[PDB]
Amino acid sequence: NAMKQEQMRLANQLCFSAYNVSRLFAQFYEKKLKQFGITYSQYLVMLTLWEENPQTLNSIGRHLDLSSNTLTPMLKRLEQSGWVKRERQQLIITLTDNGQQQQEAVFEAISSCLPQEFDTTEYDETKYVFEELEQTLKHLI
Amino acid sequence: NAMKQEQMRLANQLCFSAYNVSRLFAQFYEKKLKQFGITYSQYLVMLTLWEENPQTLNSIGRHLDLSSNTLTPMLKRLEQSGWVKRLIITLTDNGQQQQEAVFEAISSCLPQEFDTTEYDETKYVFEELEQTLKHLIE
Repeated sequence: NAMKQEQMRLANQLCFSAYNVSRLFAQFYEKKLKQFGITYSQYLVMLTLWEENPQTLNSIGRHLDLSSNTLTPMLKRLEQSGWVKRERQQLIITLTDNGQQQQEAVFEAISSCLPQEFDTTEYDETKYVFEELEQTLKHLI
Repeated sequence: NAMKQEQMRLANQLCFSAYNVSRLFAQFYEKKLKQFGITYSQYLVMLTLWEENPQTLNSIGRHLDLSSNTLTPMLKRLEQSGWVKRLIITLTDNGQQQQEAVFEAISSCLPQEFDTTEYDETKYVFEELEQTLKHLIE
């Protein structure tokens, strides 16, 4: 009874906190991604591409958990800006040379705003918590 | 220089993960709540009753920050299911043991190896990261 409650109450709190953290991440990067003319969600797409290039449209959606319908207009906008290329094989998405070159400039603008104060281990703890939550959520999905 | 690069890699890892977690959580709720045919608000109704039974229509109101007006149509749903009874509101036996059904469903997003110490760890970690980001925006 009272133990069940506390559990549900906690799950509720983590769901709102996870939403909060993600929103705060979007607000923080937005201010420095403005100058490159991309939005946070497009940055995340780029981010997965610099990890693994090329990818299919479905590989990208799986990595970000986005429907094919939400990705298309973002990719079309990235192609118009010159960051990726789209080709119908199902779509394959590849990095343009320019979108590869941008990675250094973009990272530059972000890592200047980072806190001087940081440490591997506080980061590893937080990564862990997010990784354990993500892992459990997909297991049910 | 190079440690500054590490910070960027770790920061991108978190934000990428946080974005996933937040979207998967909303999918998880939308799914479990439909499992029972209840909205989030109706879920919160059940939850305030499981903590304090019975309540006045007003009481719940306070708890959800909603007028008495708003709530009346929301309990019809619970009464058609046979979870509550009607200026006073009460859990049934079906509505009482439902706590167990709902708990098993909602509980499942919680990582099974976690114990209360680690659940407190989790809350602390979230708070700290929120504060940090808030600072970085100001």
